[PDB]
Amino acid sequence: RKKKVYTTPKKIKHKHKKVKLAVLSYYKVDAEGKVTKLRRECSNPTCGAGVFLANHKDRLYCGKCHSVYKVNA
Amino acid sequence: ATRHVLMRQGVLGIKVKIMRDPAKSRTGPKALPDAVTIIEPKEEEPILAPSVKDY
RNA sequence: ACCCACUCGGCACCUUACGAGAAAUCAAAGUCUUUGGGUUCUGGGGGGAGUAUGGUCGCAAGGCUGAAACUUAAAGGAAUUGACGGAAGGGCACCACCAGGAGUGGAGCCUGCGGCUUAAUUUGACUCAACACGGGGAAACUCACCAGGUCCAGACACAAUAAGGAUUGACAGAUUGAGAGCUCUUUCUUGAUUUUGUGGGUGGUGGUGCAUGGCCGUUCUUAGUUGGUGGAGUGAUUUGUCUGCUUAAUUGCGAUAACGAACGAGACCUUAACCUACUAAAUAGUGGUGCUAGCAUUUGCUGGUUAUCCACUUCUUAGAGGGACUAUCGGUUUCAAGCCGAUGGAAGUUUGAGGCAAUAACAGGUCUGUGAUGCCCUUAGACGUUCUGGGCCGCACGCGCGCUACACUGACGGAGCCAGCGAGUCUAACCUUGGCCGAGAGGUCUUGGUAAUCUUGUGAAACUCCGUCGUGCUGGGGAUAGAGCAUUGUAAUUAUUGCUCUUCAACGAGGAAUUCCUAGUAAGCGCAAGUCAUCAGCUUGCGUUGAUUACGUCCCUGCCCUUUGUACACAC
Repeated sequence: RKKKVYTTPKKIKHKHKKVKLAVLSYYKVDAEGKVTKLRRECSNPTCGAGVFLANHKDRLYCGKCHSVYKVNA
Repeated sequence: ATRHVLMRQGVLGIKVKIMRDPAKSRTGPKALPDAVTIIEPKEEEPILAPSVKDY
């Protein structure tokens, strides 16, 4: 009970948790106008039509549908 | 009955054996197998002559 | 010369304790803490050491006289209880022998050890009392080992961060064995459930079995063990608890400073034997037949049928019992306990076999059974847990338990007919009849059975009847290998297992040594249950066929009791 080498590199590299940035959900700034939309939500009715869904590149990933959501765009 | 008690230094085993009274058995044998009890006979008055009991 | 009674003086002896003594013992070792009859010599813990030195005697060997330095906590006496003895006397044991049987040790293989090897080949146990044992027949898990990867399941309470956000989880890319966001440029997401430091927990098949409980093995299958009150001794302690005889037995008969008891033995409790005696029973078996089969109708023999009848428990089952207590005779014995014969009896080696089983112990095994545990260690890239792979199976070699054999008291093929123990499917599929397919192993359909009703008369095997083989490692043996089929499993490759064909090795009865066993016992034979998804060459039982040789002994190995000796007591 004194043998430990750990030939692999130090693997304590726990994942990031969306480090504290500015206020999220950047809808728009409209002078006495309807707040227009950016990174618009997808077409699935399961979303509350106000949740800023992810869109990396020609694909959409849904946080609420954490396991099953894949569309070709 | 065996029991384990936990002290600061370890565990102590307690073993309690009770031999109860067979004359209290209320079930199964009422005495030990080797216990033989003799019934005392009742002495009777002699005769000294043949008599006939009258109806 | 003897025999009596004295007497004086000797060598002694027996008994007892007035006494004495540490006791052994002592008529002196008494008349000595109630200390004094006279007198000589000697000793002052153990060694060094009867040495050195001086003296003196002697031819010499040596004798007499005779230290110290230094060293040391005990040496020593007498007894007690044990243990031990190549001590004695009794009594015993096939874990001893005797006379034998079957064997093991020799071969191949299967398993467990050691060593070697390795990333790991996890580990405990090493004479009896470790090595087919941890119910340990490990493919994954088991698993504790090794190569790696996750996850926290770090409770609960103190400060920081902290809804202008504690911090959760992610498809797809890179990375990875890997559809593990494990992690990482990339964005989304639930929200106080957590994250970070702190105290403190938790888990641990991590250590200690020499810190423990319990349990188990062993001492030790033998018969032994202990109070009370009396007796003995200053005492430890002893007597009781024993000279003798008997029993398997501190079993009894008895003897007797012991009497009266307790545990162990026995008794006891299960199991196997007997019941034509009671209760019985379409979940077991019995008889004329209702019905229907064959040779056969003389007036029989051999079968099938639950709802077609009645009666029975001989046999089967179980409950209540009875039976055997050595019963009755003969012989023997302080003419007792008992033992030995013979006749009955199912049973006459406490009827056979078990279960249970003193005191006191062992630093025996086990912390890897336990959420049974004290202390120590680790505790978040943890020794937790889980996932994927391996290892526990590796092979120069040594050892133990075993399986198969070396053969015609046989091998092979065909034919016959036989048991007993036991198990079986519920939030999941067990034992599986029968029909059909297949050479075989196996595959398909449902009624059968949660069970004396169905597997299952478990139609087992050894075994008997005919054949083939013919003393040739041969048709003995079937190790080692090649090809294929199937089954179990998510997964079989360093072959799970079975089957078909082929391959056809040592082994020609085994050295020193050594094991078990006295009647349905050994041995042979197979069957069922255990662990079992699959795997028995292993165990726990069961039944089938069923020898030799003993009815003893203490020679070897031990055991119990007594006596004895001991410089032993961590006890030869």
